Amino acid sequence: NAMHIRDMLAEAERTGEPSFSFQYFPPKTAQGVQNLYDRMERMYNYGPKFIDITWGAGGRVAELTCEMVVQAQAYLGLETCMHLTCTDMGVERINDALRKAYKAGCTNILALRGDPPEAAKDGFRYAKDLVAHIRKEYGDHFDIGVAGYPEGCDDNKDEDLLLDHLKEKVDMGAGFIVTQMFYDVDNFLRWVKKVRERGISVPIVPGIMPIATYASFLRRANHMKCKIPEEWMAKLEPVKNDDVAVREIGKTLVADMCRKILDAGIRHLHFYTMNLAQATRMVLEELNWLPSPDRPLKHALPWKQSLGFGRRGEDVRPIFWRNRNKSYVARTQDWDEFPNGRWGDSRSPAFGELDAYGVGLTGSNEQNRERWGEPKCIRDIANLFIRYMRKEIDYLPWSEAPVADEADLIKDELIDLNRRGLITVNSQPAVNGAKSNHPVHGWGPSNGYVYQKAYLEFFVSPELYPEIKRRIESHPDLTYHAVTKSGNLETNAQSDGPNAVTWGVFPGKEIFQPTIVERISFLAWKDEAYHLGMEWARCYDAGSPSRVLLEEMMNTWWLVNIVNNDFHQGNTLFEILKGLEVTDLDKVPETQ
Amino acid sequence: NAMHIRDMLAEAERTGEPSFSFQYFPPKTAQGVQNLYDRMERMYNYGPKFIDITWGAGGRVAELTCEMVVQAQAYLGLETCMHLTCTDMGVERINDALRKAYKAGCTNILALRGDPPRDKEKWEAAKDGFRYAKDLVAHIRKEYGDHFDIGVAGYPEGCDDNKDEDLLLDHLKEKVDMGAGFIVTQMFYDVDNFLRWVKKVRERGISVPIVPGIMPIATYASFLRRANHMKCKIPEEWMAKLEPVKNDDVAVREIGKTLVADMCRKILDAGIRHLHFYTMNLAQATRMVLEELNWLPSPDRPLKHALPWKQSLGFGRRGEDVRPIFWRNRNKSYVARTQDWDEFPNGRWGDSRSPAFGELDAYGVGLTGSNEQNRERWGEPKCIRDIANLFIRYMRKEIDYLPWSEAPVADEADLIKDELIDLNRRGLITVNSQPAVNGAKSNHPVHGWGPSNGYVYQKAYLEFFVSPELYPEIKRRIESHPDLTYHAVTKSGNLETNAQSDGPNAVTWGVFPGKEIFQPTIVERISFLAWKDEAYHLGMEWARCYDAGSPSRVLLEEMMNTWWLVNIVNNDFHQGNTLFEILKGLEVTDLDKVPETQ
Amino acid sequence: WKQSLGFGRRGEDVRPIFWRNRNKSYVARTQDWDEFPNGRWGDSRSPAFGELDAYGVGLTGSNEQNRERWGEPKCIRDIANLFIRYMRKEIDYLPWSEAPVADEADLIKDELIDLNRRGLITVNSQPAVNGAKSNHPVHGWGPSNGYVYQKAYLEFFVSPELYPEIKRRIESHPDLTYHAVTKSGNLETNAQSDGPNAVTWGVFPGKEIFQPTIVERISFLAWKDEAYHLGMEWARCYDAGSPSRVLLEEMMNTWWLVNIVNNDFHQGNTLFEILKGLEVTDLDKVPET
Amino acid sequence: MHIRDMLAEAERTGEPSFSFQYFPPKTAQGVQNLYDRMERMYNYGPKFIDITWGAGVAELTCEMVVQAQAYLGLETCMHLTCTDMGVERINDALRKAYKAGCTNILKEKWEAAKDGFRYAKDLVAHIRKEYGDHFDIGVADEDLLLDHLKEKVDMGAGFIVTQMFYDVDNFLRWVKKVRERGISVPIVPGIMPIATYASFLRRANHMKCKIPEEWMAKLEPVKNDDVAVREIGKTLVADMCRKILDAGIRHLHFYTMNLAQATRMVLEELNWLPSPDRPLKHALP
Ligand SMILES: Cc1cc2nc3c(=O)[nH]c(=O)nc-3n(C[C@H](O)[C@H](O)[C@H](O)COP(=O)(O)OP(=O)(O)OC[C@H]3O[C@@H](n4cnc5c(N)ncnc54)[C@H](O)[C@@H]3O)c2cc1C
Ligand SMILES: Cc1cc2nc3c(=O)[nH]c(=O)nc-3n(C[C@H](O)[C@H](O)[C@H](O)COP(=O)(O)OP(=O)(O)OC[C@H]3O[C@@H](n4cnc5c(N)ncnc54)[C@H](O)[C@@H]3O)c2cc1C
Ligand SMILES: Cc1cc2nc3c(=O)[nH]c(=O)nc-3n(C[C@H](O)[C@H](O)[C@H](O)COP(=O)(O)OP(=O)(O)OC[C@H]3O[C@@H](n4cnc5c(N)ncnc54)[C@H](O)[C@@H]3O)c2cc1C
Repeated sequence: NAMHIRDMLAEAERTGEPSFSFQYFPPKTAQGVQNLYDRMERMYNYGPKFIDITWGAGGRVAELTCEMVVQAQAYLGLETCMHLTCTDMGVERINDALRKAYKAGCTNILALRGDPPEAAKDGFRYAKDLVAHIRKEYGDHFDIGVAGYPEGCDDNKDEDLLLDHLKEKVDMGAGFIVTQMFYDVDNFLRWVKKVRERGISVPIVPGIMPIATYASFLRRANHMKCKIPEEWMAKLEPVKNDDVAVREIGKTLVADMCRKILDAGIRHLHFYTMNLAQATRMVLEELNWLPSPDRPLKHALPWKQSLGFGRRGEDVRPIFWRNRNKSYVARTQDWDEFPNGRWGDSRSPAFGELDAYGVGLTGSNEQNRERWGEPKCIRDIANLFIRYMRKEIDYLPWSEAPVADEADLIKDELIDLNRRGLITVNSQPAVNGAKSNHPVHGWGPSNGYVYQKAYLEFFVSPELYPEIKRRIESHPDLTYHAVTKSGNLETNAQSDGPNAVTWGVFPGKEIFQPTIVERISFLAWKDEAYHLGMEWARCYDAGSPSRVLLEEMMNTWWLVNIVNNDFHQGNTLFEILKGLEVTDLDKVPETQ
Repeated sequence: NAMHIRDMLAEAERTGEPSFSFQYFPPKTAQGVQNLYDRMERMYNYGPKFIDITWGAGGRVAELTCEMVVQAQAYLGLETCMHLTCTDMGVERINDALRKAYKAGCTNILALRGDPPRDKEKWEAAKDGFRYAKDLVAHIRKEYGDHFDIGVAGYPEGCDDNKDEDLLLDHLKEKVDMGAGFIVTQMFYDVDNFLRWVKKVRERGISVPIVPGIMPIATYASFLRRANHMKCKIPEEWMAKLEPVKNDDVAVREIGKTLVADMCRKILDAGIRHLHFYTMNLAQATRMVLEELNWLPSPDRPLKHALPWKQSLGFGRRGEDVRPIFWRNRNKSYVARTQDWDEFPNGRWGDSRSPAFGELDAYGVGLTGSNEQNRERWGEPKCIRDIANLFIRYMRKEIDYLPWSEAPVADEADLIKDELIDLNRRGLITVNSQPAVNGAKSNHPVHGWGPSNGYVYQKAYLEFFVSPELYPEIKRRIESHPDLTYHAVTKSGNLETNAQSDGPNAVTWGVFPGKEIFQPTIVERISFLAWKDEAYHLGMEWARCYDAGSPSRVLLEEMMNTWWLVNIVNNDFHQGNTLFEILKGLEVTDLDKVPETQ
Repeated sequence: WKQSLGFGRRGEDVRPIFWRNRNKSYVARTQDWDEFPNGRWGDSRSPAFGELDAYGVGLTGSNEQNRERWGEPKCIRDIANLFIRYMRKEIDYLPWSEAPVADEADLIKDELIDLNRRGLITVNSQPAVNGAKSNHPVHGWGPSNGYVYQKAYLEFFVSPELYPEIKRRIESHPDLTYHAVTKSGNLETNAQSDGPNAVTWGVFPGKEIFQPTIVERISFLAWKDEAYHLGMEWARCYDAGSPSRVLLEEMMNTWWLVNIVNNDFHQGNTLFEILKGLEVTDLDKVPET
Repeated sequence: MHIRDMLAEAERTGEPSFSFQYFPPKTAQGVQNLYDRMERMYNYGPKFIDITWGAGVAELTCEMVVQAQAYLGLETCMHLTCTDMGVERINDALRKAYKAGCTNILKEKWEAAKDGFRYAKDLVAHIRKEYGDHFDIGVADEDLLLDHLKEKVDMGAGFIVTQMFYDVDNFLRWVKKVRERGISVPIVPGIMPIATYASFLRRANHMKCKIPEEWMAKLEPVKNDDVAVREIGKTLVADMCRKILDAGIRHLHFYTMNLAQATRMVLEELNWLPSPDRPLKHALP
């Protein structure tokens, strides 16, 4: 997708595909901020083209907004459009705001004059002045959008002069117009022609606000002075108290409005989420715009691609942060060059420090003990992993998210490894040329073919480790690396250099190879992997059976990764480990 | 592949595989030099690990040797070991010789004291030169560090002047201790003596790999003459077996095949795994022994290739592992054209890459041999059908050269042989192609390349000249298949294509253990535009073989000026033949038409 | 080495070479051991060395004093100089030695100086000995009328730029075994086993073979962390952001630590010879702040 | 030390790896002669030896294993059948071999001896269950046979030892057909060298071996002279061995028949016997 919203809107108008965006606002509680980041990350899977973040007048609002943009671009991987006003705004403040968004990796701004908390600190008078300011300062780095008013401005009710000012703001170098919320559709599509009539050619983006409650609906609508159709009123009237009935009615009311906007050729829909998923989600489902099995969400790469500052070109990573994306981003953030096309032999990557980068466990200890309980022996840990694999619990220390569907192939093999005490932290099955549109294995351009080498990574008792090493060396197709917290590194590798474990053949294109395995990267990963297990131990009280068990485990157990270079036969790897078991699975440590 | 001979010898001793080398010498005629370059290039296909080039006294000899090393490393793609003596050699002379070998891409030297000149009985050291070869080994080591792996001479039957076994092995210890990686021995015919000597070397704490000097038998005269000159012990059983057919050198060669090979078998049994053959600039004597050892490549043990094309070992081309498909059959040409490149492409071609590609004339990417000879090969075509015939003959191995190929018809072609023959008989004159491969084991006798226990893949490729009359219909048909991408071009300049970008399209790639994806062969626009000019130029140089105003000359010049050159990639590698099928039924008009001069 | 008389150590008679010059340290780290090694180290032995940060023994005296001793190094050549000064008995302490320069070093003094002046900063070593009388003033130890032997050992920091060339050279000698490691974690070696390699041993009359000094992987991994920590504690003597501080912290984070055993004890200096010609780049470079 | 590992390292290095099969003699004299012959053949340097198991003989076999492991210093593989064998007989046999220091095991009708086993697959599984992985276990209508071979192997056998053959082409074909069926374990060919013309033909015909007409034709003229037959059958058998070895199969198991010379001559013909030049290696003084 093109970084500039004007290009996205244009190709949306061309293909006719489902194209939509989500507007969010900065909450006051830092808690509400975390909830919003979680909600953002869930709504990500609906598949928006971009998101907006609104800009309030106050000082901490200005800072929070800038922090939120960074979060969204770098970690959540969401193309953001930061709003920016001239309300209480010195030019120093504006240049700061813009520099922050710049360094986030942002390429989209919405240029506003701004509602009051309108000349402030001798800033800019009109939004046209700020559009021209951005254009002069950053050239064509930021694509600029501007506000529009199909039902008139609240104070300003001369439609002809308004469209003249719109022409001004656009002519300063805006790429697109985003409108206020409306509920009179005929009025809107009329307005659109009147905009074009004035020689304003840019893409229009309607402001859609879906219905969540009868109260919030009517209150916000009346506050903005929206024309609500009597047919809408009459349909919502009988179940007005019941907001479940109102939400399932206003699903279809809003969606009908959207269908007529869409019919008219206007292809992008911008949803005012109000930091709420469900109201928007129900309308997107009503439009069958939400992804299905039948029309799944497309993935550029086998992993969640960042849109951070120097990360537009990043298209190769180690497998080891397959399940800790945000972490990899945090650790590699200070890289001046990201890897592209291949990892290469010369690359000596300097990964980030664990603590220094906030690469830790999620939530409170009290909560994590609630999730994971109090393990007294190795069998309890095994059980917990089996529960994760069966989707019964949703988080483990070594995974940002719940169990994959890619795992649901080899689910029972991994369960068997865990029940034997081979605690599996990471894996992928072998794939031998699945079509690039496979619902599970698919990634990258259409009409490709994707491939994977089988990978398996697990903790094992130092007693058992010798037997495992022996067995692995007795297989020619297997390569491993084994390491202890202590330092010791064993391997049967032929080289330092990276081994490709996921690759794709596409038409007209050089071979894509997004996932590798490599020694230095594994040494970076091992420290994280032991640290996570240690932070888990620190959830428990100092002398605990849980605490002593985990600390012991981490200090004394090996971490083994294994690649099966045979991608014709993948399960080879699970078979060669069958029958091995860790010695005293039920043993509780006495604390002496 | 190991660049240092010491490493090659070591891994040979480890795997146990067939490992052998060829020694050649600089000839006096520049003709003999050309013959030798041709012979070298043929013997290349036997698959040596390296070759040697000897170093005489004489100014011409010293320069020719250095030029021959460049040729061997850069163009013939043969890892060379240059000999270097202290005979008539100032230090300035030595530093020059070494710098030349350096810039060739050479990484192997044989450090010798050297036989005296043809003027001289006695060996006198040339002023500001070295006394012993130990001094030169240490010199190379000091100058170039560990860039050059150094080998030294050894004498299992004693030196010609020196018959004190004990002190000779002491000076061998000296030469080795100065930093030699391996020992190459003089020719011998007493094997028991050799394997005894080997233990006496090891006894003295000389651990380096030993490489026996094998000189196979070509004539009864040369055998006895060289052997007696060097004072070799020849077994009376060898003498007695060669005695009856001494005049008949055919019978002597088929006898001395098995005599020498039996000696080799006992050397090999003993654990010594590398054999260094003194070819005397002759293939057959060595070849017969290699066949006797079934060390020559077969279906059973096919020839290993690093990449789907002949890899250069030129200066700085060690890292070169991606090329356009278009010089699949003109390796030397691509080397010539790209020689002045600062960076060679590596791992991927990449999107921004804007390559230069040389100039045709001024680099010698032209016709091989005389016009008189090329007319002998190709005859005198009067119409387009005669050209078709010639291509079909090449495809059936009946003739060995066509303008657009350095070499005879490939085995990779022998899959799709009758498809290409059919295209030619219809007037679609095919210059270049490859079949589709969907994951053949990297040891495939036909498709195999690169490391062992890989899987290789290819997209089907087809490249041909077509009459401008027919071209429209071809274009139409190609566009009517979605998996096909093409580029079509005229000598005039005009370029048509259905490509979705400028960027390179991968057409050969390999998955190997412990390694990133190899992708050695691509297709790309700028490269194709470089190629088309060569391709038309070659057909025009063909025309220039004939007299001005010829039916042949006019025909070919016409053809080149007016015909399209079409390449086609089938992005489906599951089904390759789609592209041969799409073209079935089309034929060029006036195949038998002679262009009249009255 | 200096024998302990601690609680269960009267019978302790084998140690790794690595704490040859940090006795008190080894005692601190091994203090919680149930069984001290005796007669041989053995292959089964999995030694659990003590945690540095947990405390033990580190750098001696005040920072103010240590800066007085060692000065303020701005580049790698200044460090080289300081090591050469120690070797010539001019200064009495370096981070990696409890004491001043040994006499055993004063045999191979010029060889080690030459390594330091090339940027191969030598933290520990011993010369090869081929059957010196057990009463030798330098090499002697243990009972009278014995014969003592040593394999040559050499241990040094090297720039990661140069390390490749060193590895190449070492592998090109069959008698040499090495272990190389980074602060990062990475471990390279050409060893054929985990198990201990004997580097000092003695034949005595009426006695079994004495073998007090070994080299072994797990022990080396314990040692490397101490070795980098000592260089880091040295850096911490200087102010945060110092040229001295940045130099040393950089060095420790990015340089390799290589140990090498020459299993030929007939020819000892071969180890110092095979590293001739190597030199670290930018010896005089100051890291800019 | 487990034969499967030895066979694997042999297949890796490619070095000389070979074993000697002996049988229990009836006379205690023949036993002493055999112990002496074993001790001489020791110096040839086998990797292991086998001792066959008759109905009985059972007692003698167990005594012989102890002798071979403890005193002669020869790594032994004791054969064990289900012929006339209750489970108590089997457990006894196994306990004896255990205590020896051994770590390697291999009427009109065959009627399974009551409360014992029907098939060898049942005994492989029995050993595996009883003694875990202490003993490495070896095992002996082509389609159904290779199915049962898959069964015996899948019960936890580490290697296969074959019957004697004289058709080499057939063998190397068979090997691929075994691997075709997903039976990956190391194969060990049964080599029986020639000592007399009579014993050669008699045993070969009894086992129904295909003998090549070229072998027949070469031995025909000197059939009476067993000195000439032994120097011929040295090179006949050794040529067969060379082709097996070339094919990557690296261990050769010789049926000595309690006789040194027949085997010895073949080992010399292969220069697999030790020399001054390549002496027999000693672990300790
Ligand atoms: C999608 C969207 C998002 C919004 N987000 C925010 C937000 O994050 N924060 C916030 O505070 N507000 C926000 N608003 C509200 C908006 O910023 C205010 O309503 C704003 O003052 C309207 O002006 P404008 O931004 O359209 O720019 P302008 O059109 O430049 O505003 C100037 C006003 O003065 C009048 N005018 C008089 N003379 C002129 C002249 N010469 N040229 C131009 N106009 C003239 C116009 O009629 C107009 O009413 C948003 C509105 C929309 C539609
Ligand atoms: C494979 C091969 C290729 C060759 N190619 C060429 C070639 O291309 N051109 C060419 O000119 N020569 C070549 N030679 C060598 C040449 O023909 C002579 O044999 C050479 O003069 C002597 O061998 P060297 O170079 O190894 O001498 P060195 O070992 O350096 O010195 C030779 C002299 O040192 C003497 N010596 C022996 N022991 C001692 C001692 N302890 N102290 C001092 N001196 C001692 C020898 O007796 C002899 O007189 C080649 C040899 C081989 C084996
Ligand atoms: C290397 C070797 C060693 C020998 N060692 C001995 C020895 O120590 N003692 C001895 O007395 N003789 C031995 N012999 C000869 C022979 O084994 C015995 O005479 C006797 O016949 C024992 O069983 P078996 O030969 O049938 O073999 P086995 O292979 O043990 O036969 C049983 C196996 O064959 C298969 N099988 C056979 N019939 C069936 C069926 N109906 N249904 C299913 N599976 C079936 C099963 O897999 C079963 O496990 C040996 C022969 C060789 C080649």
